[PDB]
Amino acid sequence: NKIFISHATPEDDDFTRWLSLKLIGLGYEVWCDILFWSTIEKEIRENTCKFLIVSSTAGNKREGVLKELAVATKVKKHLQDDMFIIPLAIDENLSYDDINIEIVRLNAIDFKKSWAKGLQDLLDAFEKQNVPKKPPDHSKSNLLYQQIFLHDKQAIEKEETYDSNWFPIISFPNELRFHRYDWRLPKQFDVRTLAFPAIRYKEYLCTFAWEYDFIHQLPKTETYNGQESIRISTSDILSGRYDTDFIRNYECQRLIVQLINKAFELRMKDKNVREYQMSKTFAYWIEKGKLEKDKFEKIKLVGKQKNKYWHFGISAAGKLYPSPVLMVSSHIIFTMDGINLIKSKSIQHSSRRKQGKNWWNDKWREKLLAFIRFLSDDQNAIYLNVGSEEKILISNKPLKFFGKMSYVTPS
Amino acid sequence: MKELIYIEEPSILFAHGQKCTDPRDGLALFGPLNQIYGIKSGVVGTQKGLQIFKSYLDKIQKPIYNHNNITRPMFPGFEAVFGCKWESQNIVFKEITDEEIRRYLFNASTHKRTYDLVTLFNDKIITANKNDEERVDVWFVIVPEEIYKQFHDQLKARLLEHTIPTQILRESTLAWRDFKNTFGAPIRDFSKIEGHLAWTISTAAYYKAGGKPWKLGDIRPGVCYLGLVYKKIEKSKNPQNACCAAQMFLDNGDGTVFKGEVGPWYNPEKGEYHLKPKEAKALLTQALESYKEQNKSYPKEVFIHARTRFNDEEWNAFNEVTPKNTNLVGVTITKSKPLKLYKTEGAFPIMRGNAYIVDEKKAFLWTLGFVPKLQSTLSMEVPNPIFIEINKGEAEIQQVLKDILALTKLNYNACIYADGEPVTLRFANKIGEILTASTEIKTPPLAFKYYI
RNA sequence: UGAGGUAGUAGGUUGUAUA
DNA sequence: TATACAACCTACTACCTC
Ligand SMILES: [Mg+2]
Repeated sequence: NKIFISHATPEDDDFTRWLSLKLIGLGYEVWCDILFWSTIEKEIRENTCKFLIVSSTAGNKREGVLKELAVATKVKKHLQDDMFIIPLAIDENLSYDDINIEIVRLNAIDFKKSWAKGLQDLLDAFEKQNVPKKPPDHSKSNLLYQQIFLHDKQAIEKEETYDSNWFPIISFPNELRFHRYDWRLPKQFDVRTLAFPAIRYKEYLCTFAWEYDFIHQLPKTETYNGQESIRISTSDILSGRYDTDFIRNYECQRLIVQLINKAFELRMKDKNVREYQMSKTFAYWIEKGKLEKDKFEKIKLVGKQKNKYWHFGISAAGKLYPSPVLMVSSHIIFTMDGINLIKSKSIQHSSRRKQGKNWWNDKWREKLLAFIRFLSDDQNAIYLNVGSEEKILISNKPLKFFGKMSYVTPS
Repeated sequence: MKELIYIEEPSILFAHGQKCTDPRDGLALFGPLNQIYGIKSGVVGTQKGLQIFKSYLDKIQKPIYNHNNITRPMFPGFEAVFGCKWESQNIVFKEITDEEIRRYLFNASTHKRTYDLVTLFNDKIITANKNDEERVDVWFVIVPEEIYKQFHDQLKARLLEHTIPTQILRESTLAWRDFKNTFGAPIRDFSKIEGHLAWTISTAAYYKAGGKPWKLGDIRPGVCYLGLVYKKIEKSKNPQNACCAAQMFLDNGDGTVFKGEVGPWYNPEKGEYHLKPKEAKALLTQALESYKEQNKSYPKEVFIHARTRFNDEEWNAFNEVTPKNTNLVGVTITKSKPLKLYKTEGAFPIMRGNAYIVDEKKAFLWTLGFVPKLQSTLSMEVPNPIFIEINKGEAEIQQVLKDILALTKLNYNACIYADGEPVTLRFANKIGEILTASTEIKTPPLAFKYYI
């Protein structure tokens, strides 16, 4: 009550899977080498009902199909049935006059033009010759597809740890100050271009400091410290009810993140990195002369793209809702000589998209981590001198994630 | 260390009541759900366009193989897959002479050249539609190489005026080997992906001809799904902001309904990506009546999602028009918030389906990533996650995330594994793009065949 | 426009606090 | 009506295709 299909192993495979699953769907027990040597010879003799042979240029000379054909011919000469072998023509470069012996005298089915017509005529032939069947069970042709072809392609209960780019802030300055500094700061002076992070926010009581000593820029040194207001950076966050009529607790955090994003920008001006301008942010990259062999800790941060040189650059931005973090984003900045930037803005897009195609998870991870570690002064932190005595500290090690479902990596 | 939960991938229902995950793999084994007897085609292009189209339509009648049949499954052939007959002999042809094209594209203008070409093609199509006996289901506009170098949206809107399905096919797509250019290499070689092009074209043609490729099965009965997208019609006089919607509710039993909810409701302001009370009331009433006409009952929950926040001025109107015990939930789906998760060991990215729950109202869904079945990445470099927030209403975050994956699994325009955002938003954006270029269309059709 | 994705370049609105 | 700043919103172009 079986059906035997013979085919080449490396070629003429997809047709065999399609045909086998289609015939299983309608209720025809098929015995193919894909689904699962003496067993083959026993199934051709004592079990099979119709022996189908696939004809192709790749086939027609393979040893295994020829041996199976010979056994099938011997069984046919005993079973007294002239329709035991039904060739299927699934090629278009092999003539009908080049078919090997023992099958050359049998009319084929010509799956060449279209597979649906071949399947329809095959089913009509089976119905005409009274091949046994069971009611269509379309579930089984899905079950075997999942079991055999999708065995190794699933989700395993495997544990991995994921890195991130959210570098957290270990410690904050203790006090946020609200200095008055009336008539000692001209109404025309920009609060920017000043050595320390400051902004004129809130109804006077301006020049948000985090530290004193804006001297040699605004020489008045005639301030009564009593009028200055001081808040706690612990209640300014965590909704510690720092919300007052002076400033509510929502504006205060939006006010601190500004100081963080200014402190980063003014700290990077003191390192060995230069700057690049983007649409809405700044990017920092290392020159060619710095760093030995262009590699910091065995990770390369500058190389060559034909006549150009490529540099790795990062940006940053504060955030305070989940935890105080510093979101770092990666960039590639292209130059010409290695120290002189390219003033195109039209070829740098076409070079970024060219270079980023060979870079995957590993390269991005190592270059980002190496660039972050290059800036750090302390072993486990990087120093933002917001003040002459206080500072903001960001961790060298980004936040880590972990999961419980995963996959087996390809070889 | 923070733990990421996993959302099991949804399953789509093919013919015979069987489930699968990859449409390319489920259509071959089982096939589409409905029976359309055949697709009678129609071509509007040059005679060489007709030759190219007939050559391609004869080529796709037999199996086509990709380079990698695990990442990109092979194509059995149109009749083997869909059980239909889309032949290269029952083809209605309406010719466009090269003289007309040269006359209409020689110098003219830009907005005049595009308008003239659209008038020519639409005149041919509409004339063939109204005064002729032969029936054409899908019209295939074979666009020469010199025409595509704005036209597509105009064509689709001015045909939307008469509700005629259409499909634009440039000659470079179907004859990529001939258009060599460069120094001897094709501008876009399809040699390794020739089994994906056939899949996508065939599924688009089948859907646009009244066919139903697949359907969703794992979604909550009763609840609706509206997706609002705002487009800037401000390019013309009287700057405004048009809003478009799309509904995905389930039939009274064993069915899926996926249409549009249009009639775009404008906003006179400049940066106000929001809606007025009356327009919000009209939109909700129209959607609710659309659901009730089919299911003969009112919904149990309305699931509104968009790319923007919902203010308290529209939600009050929404609650004012909602009857009985129909709850409402507002969800906002941002796309490019900067959080990238790497893998500590390996050169392959994070698996798709991982969700990082920040708060009970926020989460980080991962739609792009590494698919074990395809053994490849759905994106390039390190994938970016979408951000899901339950803005207004009360609901569980995990149910919302499951629904987002379910919506992601419903792209009919292309035959792929999945997308990176719910398909309702994308189709609403397509509808808005089509309607912006039009000129005051009243009561547009609600079917995606005319737009997509 | 067979499709999907990744980036860059431009703008705009709100919310304070100033003019 | 205008300078500076965080937080969101859109709309184009241009290059890759695993
Ligand atoms: Mg389309």
